[PDB]
Amino acid sequence: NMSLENVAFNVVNKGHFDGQQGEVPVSIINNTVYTKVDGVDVELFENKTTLPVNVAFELWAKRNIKPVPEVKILNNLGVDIAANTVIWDYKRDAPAHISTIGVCSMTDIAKKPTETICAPLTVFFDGRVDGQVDLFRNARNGVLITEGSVKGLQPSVGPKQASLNGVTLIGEAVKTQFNYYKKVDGVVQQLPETYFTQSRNLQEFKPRSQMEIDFLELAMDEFIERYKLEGYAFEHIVYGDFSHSQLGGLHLLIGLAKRFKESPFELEDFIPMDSTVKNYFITDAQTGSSKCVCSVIDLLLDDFVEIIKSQDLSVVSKVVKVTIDYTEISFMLWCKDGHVETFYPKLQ
Amino acid sequence: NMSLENVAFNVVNKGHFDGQQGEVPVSIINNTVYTKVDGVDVELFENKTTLPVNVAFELWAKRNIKPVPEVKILNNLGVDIAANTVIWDYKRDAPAHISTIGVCSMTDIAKKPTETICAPLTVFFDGRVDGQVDLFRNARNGVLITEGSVKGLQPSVGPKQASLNGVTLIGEAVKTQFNYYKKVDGVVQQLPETYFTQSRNLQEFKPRSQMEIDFLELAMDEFIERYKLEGYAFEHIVYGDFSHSQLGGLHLLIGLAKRFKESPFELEDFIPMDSTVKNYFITDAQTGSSKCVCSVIDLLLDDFVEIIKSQDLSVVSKVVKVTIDYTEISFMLWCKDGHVETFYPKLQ
Amino acid sequence: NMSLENVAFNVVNKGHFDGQQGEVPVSIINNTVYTKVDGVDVELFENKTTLPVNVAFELWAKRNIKPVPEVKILNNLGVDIAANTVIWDYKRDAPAHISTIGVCSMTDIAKKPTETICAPLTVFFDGRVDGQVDLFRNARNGVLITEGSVKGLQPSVGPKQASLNGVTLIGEAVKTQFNYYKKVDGVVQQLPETYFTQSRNLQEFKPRSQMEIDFLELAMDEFIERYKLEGYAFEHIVYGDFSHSQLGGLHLLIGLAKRFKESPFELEDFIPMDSTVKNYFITDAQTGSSKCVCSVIDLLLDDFVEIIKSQDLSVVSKVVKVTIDYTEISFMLWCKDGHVETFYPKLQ
Amino acid sequence: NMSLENVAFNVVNKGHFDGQQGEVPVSIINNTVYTKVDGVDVELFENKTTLPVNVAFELWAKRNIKPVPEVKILNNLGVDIAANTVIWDYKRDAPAHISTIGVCSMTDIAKKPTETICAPLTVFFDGRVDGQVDLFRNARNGVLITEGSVKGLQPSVGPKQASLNGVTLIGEAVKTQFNYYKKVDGVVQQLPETYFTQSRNLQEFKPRSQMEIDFLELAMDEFIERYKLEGYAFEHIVYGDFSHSQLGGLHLLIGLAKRFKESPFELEDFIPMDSTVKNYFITDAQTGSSKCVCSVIDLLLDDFVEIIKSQDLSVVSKVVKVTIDYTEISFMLWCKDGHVETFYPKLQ
Amino acid sequence: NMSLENVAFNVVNKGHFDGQQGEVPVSIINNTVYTKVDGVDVELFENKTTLPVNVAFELWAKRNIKPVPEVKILNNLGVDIAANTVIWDYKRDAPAHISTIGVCSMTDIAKKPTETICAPLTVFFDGRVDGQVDLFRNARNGVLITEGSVKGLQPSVGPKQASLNGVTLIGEAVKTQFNYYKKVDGVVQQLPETYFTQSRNLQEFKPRSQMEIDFLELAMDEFIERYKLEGYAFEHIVYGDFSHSQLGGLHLLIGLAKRFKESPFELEDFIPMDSTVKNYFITDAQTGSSKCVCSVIDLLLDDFVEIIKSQDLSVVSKVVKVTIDYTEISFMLWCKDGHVETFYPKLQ
Ligand SMILES: O=c1ccn([C@@H]2O[C@H](COP(=O)(O)O)[C@@H](O)[C@H]2O)c(=O)[nH]1
Ligand SMILES: O=c1ccn([C@@H]2O[C@H](COP(=O)(O)O)[C@@H](O)[C@H]2O)c(=O)[nH]1
Ligand SMILES: O=c1ccn([C@@H]2O[C@H](COP(=O)(O)O)[C@@H](O)[C@H]2O)c(=O)[nH]1
Ligand SMILES: O=c1ccn([C@@H]2O[C@H](COP(=O)(O)O)[C@@H](O)[C@H]2O)c(=O)[nH]1
Ligand SMILES: O=c1ccn([C@@H]2O[C@H](COP(=O)(O)O)[C@@H](O)[C@H]2O)c(=O)[nH]1
Repeated sequence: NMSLENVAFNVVNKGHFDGQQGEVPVSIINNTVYTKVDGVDVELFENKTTLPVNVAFELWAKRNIKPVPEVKILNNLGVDIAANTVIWDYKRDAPAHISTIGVCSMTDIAKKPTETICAPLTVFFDGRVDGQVDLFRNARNGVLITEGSVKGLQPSVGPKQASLNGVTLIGEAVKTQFNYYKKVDGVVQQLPETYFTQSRNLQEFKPRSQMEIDFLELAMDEFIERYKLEGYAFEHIVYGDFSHSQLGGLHLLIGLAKRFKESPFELEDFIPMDSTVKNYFITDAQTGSSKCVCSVIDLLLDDFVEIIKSQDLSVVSKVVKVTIDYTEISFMLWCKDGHVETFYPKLQ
Repeated sequence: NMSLENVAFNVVNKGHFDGQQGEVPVSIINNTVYTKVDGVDVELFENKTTLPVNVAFELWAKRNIKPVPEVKILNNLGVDIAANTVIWDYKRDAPAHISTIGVCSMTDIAKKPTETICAPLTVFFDGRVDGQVDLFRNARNGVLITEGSVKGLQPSVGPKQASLNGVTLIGEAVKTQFNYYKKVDGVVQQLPETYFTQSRNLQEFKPRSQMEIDFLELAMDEFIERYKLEGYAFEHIVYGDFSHSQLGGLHLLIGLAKRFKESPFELEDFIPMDSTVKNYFITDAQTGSSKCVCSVIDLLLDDFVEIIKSQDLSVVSKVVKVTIDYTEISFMLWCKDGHVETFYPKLQ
Repeated sequence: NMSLENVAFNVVNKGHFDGQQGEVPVSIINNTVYTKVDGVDVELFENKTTLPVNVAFELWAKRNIKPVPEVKILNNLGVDIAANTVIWDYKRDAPAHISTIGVCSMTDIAKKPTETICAPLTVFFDGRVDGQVDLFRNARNGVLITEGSVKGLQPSVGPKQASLNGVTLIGEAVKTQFNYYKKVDGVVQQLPETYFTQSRNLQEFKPRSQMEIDFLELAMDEFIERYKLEGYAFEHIVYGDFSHSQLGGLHLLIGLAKRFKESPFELEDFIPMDSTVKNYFITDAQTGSSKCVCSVIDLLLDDFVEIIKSQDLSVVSKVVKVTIDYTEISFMLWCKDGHVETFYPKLQ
Repeated sequence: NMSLENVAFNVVNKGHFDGQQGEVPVSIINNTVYTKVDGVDVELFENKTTLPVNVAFELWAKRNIKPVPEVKILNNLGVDIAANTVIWDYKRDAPAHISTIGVCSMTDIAKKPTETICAPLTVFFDGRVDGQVDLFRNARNGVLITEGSVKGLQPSVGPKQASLNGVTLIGEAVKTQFNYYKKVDGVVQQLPETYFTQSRNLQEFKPRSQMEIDFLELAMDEFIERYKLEGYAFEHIVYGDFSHSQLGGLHLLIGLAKRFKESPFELEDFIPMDSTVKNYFITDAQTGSSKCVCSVIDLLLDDFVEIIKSQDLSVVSKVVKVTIDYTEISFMLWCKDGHVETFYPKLQ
Repeated sequence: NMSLENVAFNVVNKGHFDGQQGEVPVSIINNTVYTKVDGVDVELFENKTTLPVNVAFELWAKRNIKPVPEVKILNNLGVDIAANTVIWDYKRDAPAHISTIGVCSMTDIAKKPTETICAPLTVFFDGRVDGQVDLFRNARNGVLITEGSVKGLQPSVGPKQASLNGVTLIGEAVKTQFNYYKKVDGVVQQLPETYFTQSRNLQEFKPRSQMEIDFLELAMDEFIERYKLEGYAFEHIVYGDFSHSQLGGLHLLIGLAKRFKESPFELEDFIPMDSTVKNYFITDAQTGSSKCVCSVIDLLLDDFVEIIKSQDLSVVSKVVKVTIDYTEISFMLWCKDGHVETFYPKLQ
């Protein structure tokens, strides 16, 4: 007895779809789902997706409510579709994937990932669910996460954090650290050695190393002195330069965090999705310095220092590829006379 | 178990709601309901009501598919709601009544007409359905139709025609002639003597008496002579006067029918609902004669002749009351020197 | 360079997309596309699909404007997608296929049908377009039409009619008769022997054999006598029985055509798509006889006579399979004492 | 001269409907009302209700702007409709009641509450308005609030707080403490002895007793020691248990307030309306502990202590009914060996 | 190659329209623009204007991204339209002006401001753009801003602050202080001597003089003593009176700022646009004091003191006109016995 009214019954009574029997009366108006409570309509769901309102509602109700990989990781690994779950993209307020497998009769392309239609697609498999490791072994294309070893398969250790109901966190009551595995055209594929972004935000930014603690606490000249960063242009890249009409540098989230605590600024997120590199149209409220495309990455400051200090500074300009969140991020490196002028990640 | 997808299943497989088990995939977009058939969306219902699309869809699917009284009759008798059915108003493409009894969870005010909330409402009961005659005997306010006698109740003979799936017809394979009964505050009413409108349309107008055959076949002066109608202004009232910029008369549907077969004209139906008197903004294509409010009634011509020949003609102008379709219709009667000048029904 | 404004320019100047350079100003509102002509907005396209309005507009403008197979034929042959064209489904006012190849950036899954993603799909190829016969020879799954012989392939002769801009016709100035070929998993199929429906309509029904001329001209008993059809229940199946509240029979379009020219009736097309068998909720205006699901097929009368005269009549009821428009249509055959009682196609 | 343009004139000039004469030009687009100011459109109202945009606008403009009972109190007392005012529900951004009396021609069921249609409805009456106490005495069903005694009527003292323009507050410049009276089927009905919720929110939470001050200030073990709460499971019920994947307890708002000041968490309000018990899908950001249905009530901590300490702890599990905000709230009581395991309110 | 897809390419790649070549696929659904990124739709723009979605998107993408005059200044100077730019109104989330010149083919009334259609309109010209000073000299009606002197033209020094991407700021890395010039019917027009509002907001309010520092820091009686404000009713006008049900005074933003830091309140901005005087429906959360129309102006406190101390206090009531932001603001002045009772700006 699968139906719109049953999905709404579960939302009202269990907070999400829980397979319980029951029905409530529902009204659909434009892109919103309502239910009647004691004679009046109460909004249950406002559709912000490009799917029909009643379909989006069901996929949202059926969203995965355990820690799952952040969407940027799944995108970077080429995931097209999930096996028997919905990965909800809270940055876009929409399903991470257009089609489903065994979830919803309007969006399903199959009931099980073993069906031939799924073979060309990179299917996401969750080893925490019974049977899905074995489905991955039979799939032609897929990405698998597990909490432990899988016999014979060589793992890649994933990021420490995961997404739980749209909250990115490092789990203490739950496990958010997964092993990752990937298959392409029937062959298990070695995942590259990689850095991971830290998935923090401006307001609640917390340092995760003594170097980041020092960066937030010390003055610019003292931090650069203590960590021996002369000639690496941190004044520009990390602290940002607000003296000209065009804003200089400011490409590390921690540097935005330091500035924000002292002086507010505006960030227009003109491509609002989850991605390893984020691009903002930034306007500094105190000075009027601004920049249309300011690429910002949230690396651990120790990792960025490691990355920049390993570069050859003898070329005027080159593109440097660094593996981050399993993808190749291009950095622009500008040097003059053996010193860095700038070093910044580019719009993906 | 009631459900949007089950309603759609019945529409696709049975043509309407038939209580069958099953489900089909449904999409709701732009006030329209779609179902997926072999990978593509097929429109099942476009909402033209002021109700939510999924609610209107369910009421439409649950519409009564037997011959039922035309909505104008039910309105004239003061019907507020129907017992355990939906009277679909095909002139408005919407339910004839705002609420339901035992039909739909979003619109129901009760499951049975015996509930207290129904006592003050005038409930429509259908004697063809088992138990409904006795429900009428117990109800405080109600209208009852039957096909035959009811013990201890005097009937009022209704019109010959009824509505079947939006087609108004005099039934030959099905009975469309009902007895009518009405109760107000527990008291059986004596319904008034009444004429009935004939519910015909322009393009397929069919005469229903020898006088109407003669009207369509004969020239104007031949007809007026044969039925001795000199001095009743039929030339104006029934045939129409297209000689001046304002169109004179033309208040009987048969007169429009006669003109239409020879010469086309435009009728703007600016209040599009079912009613005993209809008002049109008429523009005559041949002459350019037009009129903003032309009230038009489809009485059998013999009945209209009886009415106008039964009036006193000694006063310049007065209001004449005629019970038609059980309601009192006001006509304006204008006379000069003992003859009719015009006689027309008024917008109710 | 593809563009909304360039699509509109072609529609305004060429009647459809013709690859011409230019732009016009465009407004998008209420699922409708407008263009500005001398200071006022003129509607160019109203979206009736479940796609975004600007995407539906582009696919409509790029529709195939040569004679093409009717959508029911393509559906019956399992076609999923078209090579480098859009088959517009005029019954649904929408694209016949969800995805495209080399047509439109929002809906394309590939630029050429040789890409790997197309291998499992049944691709429609048009031998009138240069190169497409050879694309079919290399494709894994496909349907091919041609106007003449293809070296080394046995053809299946298709119907006489095809669809040109939504008009189904037997071409006189253009060829509408195609050879058909089909491949499944790289293997050329032998297409089955099949009847074809005639794709006619009620108001303009034209007989296509002497038997059909006789059916329309002669009275019922004269016709049944002349073609010796006693005992095949044509009175019920083809002519229809309007004597009871439920309408009996009336399963052949020619029988509806004959009734319609004498007496009007209403057909509610409750699944409005192109299909070999059509299902209507029918209400006869003269009698009030009606039926919720009346399955109707337009076979040449001679073909229907051959089919029913080729059945064993010794069992009360059974399912009869008839290949029509390349698909297996199930008919219900009911018999009594060695004669037909009824014989009707089922909702597919 | 009541009209859309006059309602907008009052909104623009007086901040709400004030019965002033005048008109401004208005544009309606989708669900939004605009007015022209110096050549450009300015948004006056965005419709979030299920009513037509222009109707919702008028009811909003006509909202009651004096302190009124919170909607949860009116709901708990069975109020269906208000006499000659609109109680705006700021939690739902919509009218608290679907119909009106003497407010708006699209929603009125009557002009005065004495009309027979209002007799079955529980009408809300405001003794601050001239004549409404006497209307309550004549009403068959109703709820009355006053600021002082009504002769012969036995009062119930209401909550200290009321809602003023969506701000819940205990009035100092205005009176927010009302006497309550209720009638059912013509008979005055004794309102039950009741606790009241405190209607506070997480961010601005202020303690209202020394015990609440101590709870916010002291550590868990010290507070439980000082107020002798051993064996009543406050560690679970009030402080919450974040050590397992499922979040334990956390059912009092003050406990959420204490946690929030130290560590943020996410509350999905999946039924967003005013109610005595609120239910949240909660995710703790620090630990990853979460729970789909966490029922939360804002009682004065002294009241909850009084409630739980009066319970019999000798049964493994029972349902305990407590009157709160005039309604029966069900609590689940789990005990083991004479101590509380948990005690929590259930989803209404 | 100007098109919807090209506008979207620029937004995605450059943060705004930058005249770059390229295209991305775009979906329009209701009032929102999406683009496809790696198989899924990402929202680029939600239309809150009364223009068609695709037009509003292009004007937004083409918005001026240098410091520009606040919209209230342009409105006060009678500006109808801008020369070859779009002034985006971030308070209304819409273009400041309905038509354009050389921006967008759907909204342009001309390509250049020299065209005859522009002569009756007050065109905004930006002396920072090559050629626009000379266009102003040739225009019949216009407003010009420059950073420096224009030969022979007598300047008006504008406000210190300007709007950069919706951020109002006094520029340090950029110039926000302009000279202003205006022409009416071909004649340069002397701009009046004027005060300027300070364009601050409640949360981030920063004092801009020692008097404002003292007002925020000192107690009411001490501030009034130090600055000799006895008899000017500052207790009412600036500090506000919260003792009665109607809120008294509170007409200077700095006084709202002082109250807000101590006790929160609600401001309903019922005409949400940029204007020299703002009007709020205010509800004080601590007391319940409220007022439907509370007019609030953000003058430097020193300027307001200068204004009020120059008034003649010998009349019971008069209207006082003060030039502010180049417009005449009407103040109500009430006096009794040579002292101010109140002095407040009126709804523009
Ligand atoms: O993808 C990009 C392109 C540019 N920039 C910023 O914009 C500046 C100027 O870019 P360009 O004009 O040299 O391309 C760069 O130095 C850098 O700060 C980014 O952050 N990301
Ligand atoms: O309800 C109305 C009012 C007017 N008329 C037509 O309009 C003419 C002029 O009406 P009046 O302008 O004299 O009211 C009438 O003679 C009659 O033909 C109607 O048909 N119905
Ligand atoms: O798919 C169907 C089912 C039924 N019928 C019509 O409805 C009658 C009654 O069907 P049933 O109620 O016996 O299934 C049949 O004899 C036939 O005329 C159809 O045309 N198509
Ligand atoms: O209406 C409900 C149901 C459950 N719970 C919480 O969920 C836990 C587990 O519920 P159940 O799985 O025992 O029903 C309860 O102990 C309680 O913390 C609520 O807060 N409210
Ligand atoms: O445009 C207006 C009108 C009134 N008021 C406030 O409302 C009070 C009462 O206004 P009235 O009822 O005297 O018009 C005024 O003293 C003033 O505080 C304003 O702020 N702005």
